[PDB]
Amino acid sequence: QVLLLPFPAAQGHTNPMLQFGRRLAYHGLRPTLVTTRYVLSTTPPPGDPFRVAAISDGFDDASGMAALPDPGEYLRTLEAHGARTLAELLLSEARAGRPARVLVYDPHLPWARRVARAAGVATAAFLSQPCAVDLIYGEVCARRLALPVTPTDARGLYARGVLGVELGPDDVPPFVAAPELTPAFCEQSIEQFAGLEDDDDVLVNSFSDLEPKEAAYMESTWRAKTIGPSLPSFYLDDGRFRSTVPCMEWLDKQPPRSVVLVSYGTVSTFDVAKLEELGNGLCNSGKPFLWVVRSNEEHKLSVQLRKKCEKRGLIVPFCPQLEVLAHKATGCFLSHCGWNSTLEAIVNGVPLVAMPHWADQPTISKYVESLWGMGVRVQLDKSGILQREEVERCIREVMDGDRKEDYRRNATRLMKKAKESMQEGGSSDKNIAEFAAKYS
Ligand SMILES: O=c1ccn([C@@H]2O[C@H](COP(=O)(O)OP(=O)(O)O[C@H]3O[C@H](CO)[C@@H](O)[C@H](O)[C@H]3F)[C@@H](O)[C@H]2O)c(=O)[nH]1
Ligand SMILES: CC1=C[C@H]2O[C@@H]3CC[C@](C)([C@@]2(C)CC1)[C@]31CO1
Repeated sequence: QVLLLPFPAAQGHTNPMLQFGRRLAYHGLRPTLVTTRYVLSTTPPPGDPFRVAAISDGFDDASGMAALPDPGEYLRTLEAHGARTLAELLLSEARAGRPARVLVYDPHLPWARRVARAAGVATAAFLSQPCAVDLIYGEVCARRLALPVTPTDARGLYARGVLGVELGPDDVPPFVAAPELTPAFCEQSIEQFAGLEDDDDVLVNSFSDLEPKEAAYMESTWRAKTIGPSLPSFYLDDGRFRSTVPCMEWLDKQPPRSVVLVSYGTVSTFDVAKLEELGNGLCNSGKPFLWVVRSNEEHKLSVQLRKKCEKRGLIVPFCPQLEVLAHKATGCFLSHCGWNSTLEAIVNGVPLVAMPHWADQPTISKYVESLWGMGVRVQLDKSGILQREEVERCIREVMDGDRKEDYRRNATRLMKKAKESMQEGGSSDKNIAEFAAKYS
C-alpha cells in the first residue's frame, strides 16, 4: 500500500498527488488517498485505482478552516488531531493486512513525517510548488539566509547559478520577504524543510527543462526529483476527455483562440472594488471571456457588472479548467499563477496574463514574464491597486501585441518540453519509474 496525504481540502495539493498515484498504479502499486473525515463525508471518492482512508483535523462535521479562519490556529489543530489520527490509521491499516509501504505527504504537514517514521513507514515528501520558490525557503530553513530574504540575497543566488532569474522586490516570495504580514505561512513554508533530509525520497511537481538551474540545485541539495507536470496522461499525449459541462458548449461556439479564461484560484478572496476593476477590465477588452467566480464570492458581484459581462462573457462558479485550456477557442489565461494553473497553461500552450496575490505567485509571475517569455504580469498602481485599464491593457498586449507571437512561441515551446518530460524516457518519467521500483 502507498498512502497519499495532500494538504486537506486544498485542490492545488490533491490533483497532482492523485496523478502521481495513477502512475504508481500503472506500475503495479496500490494507492490510497488519505483525507479528512469532513472532506470524505462531503466529496465523492476518487475511485479506481484508489482506496480512501480518513484522518481528522478536529472538524469532522464542519469545515475547520471556516471555523478557525486564523491560519496558525487551524494548523495547530490539524497537527494535534491529524498526528493522532494518522498514527491510528497507520496501525489500523497494518492490522487490516494493508501495512503502508510508503507515505507520500505534503510537507506543509511536517508532522506526517514523524508519525510515519515512528510507525516504521518510509516517507516521500511531495512538493507542490516550483523549485525556484522551494529552494529559497530551503535556504532559510538551512540557516544559510536570514529572515527577511531580500532582493540582494536573490541576486547572490542568481550570481551563483542557482536561480535563473534575478528577483526584484515584487518577485521575491512574500512569505519570507515580508514575514510580518503572514507569520503562520512563513513558518509553514520554512518548516517544510525541517527534517526533510530524513526522508527516503523527496519529489517535486515540476520538470527540469522548465527550471533547469533550480531543479538541479534542489536535487543536489535536497535529493528532490522532478515528477511533473503531474497531470492526466491524456493532456501530456502519453498513450500508455470531452465533458457535458455547459460552459464547454459556449466555448464550442467561439472562434479559435478568441477567449480569455479568467480565474484567481480557490483560496484568495477579492473585495467588491477589486472584482469591479477585474470585470470591467474584461468587458473593456472587447474579447470573449469565461470568468470563474466561486460560489462563496459571487454575492460580491453587482447586478450591473453581471449584466455588462453578458454581452460576450460567461461567468461560472467552477469550470473543468484543463478541458478549457485544451480547447481550440481559448486564446489566453488571466490567472493568479498558482503553480497548478501555470503548469496546466504550459501543458496546453496557453499564454498567460499573470495577476499574482501571494505564496509562490509573485515568483512564478516573474518567471512567466522574464525567463519563460510566455506572458506578461499586471502592474499594480503606486498604492497596490489593480486598475481596469491595466487589466485591459495586458489582455490586449497578449492577444494583439507586437509581441503576441513571442508569448505564443514560448508557450508552445514549453508545452512540448513538458510533454516530453512525462513521456516514456523523459526526465520526470524516469524519476517516477525509479520510485515505483523502489517500493515494489
Ligand atoms: O474552476 C476551477 C478552478 C480550479 N480548478 C483546478 O484547481 C486547481 C487550482 O490550483 P492553483 O495552483 O492554480 O490554485 P490554488 O490551489 O489556489 O493554488 C494554491 O496551491 C498551489 C500549490 O501549493 C500554489 O502553487 C498556489 O500559490 C496556491 F494558491 C487547478 O488544478 C485547476 O485546474 C478547476 O478545475 N476548476
Ligand atoms: C490555508 C492554506 C492554504 C494552502 O494554499 C495556499 C498555498 C500554500 C498554503 C500555505 C497552503 C498549502 C496551506 C494554508 C496557502 C496559504 O498559502
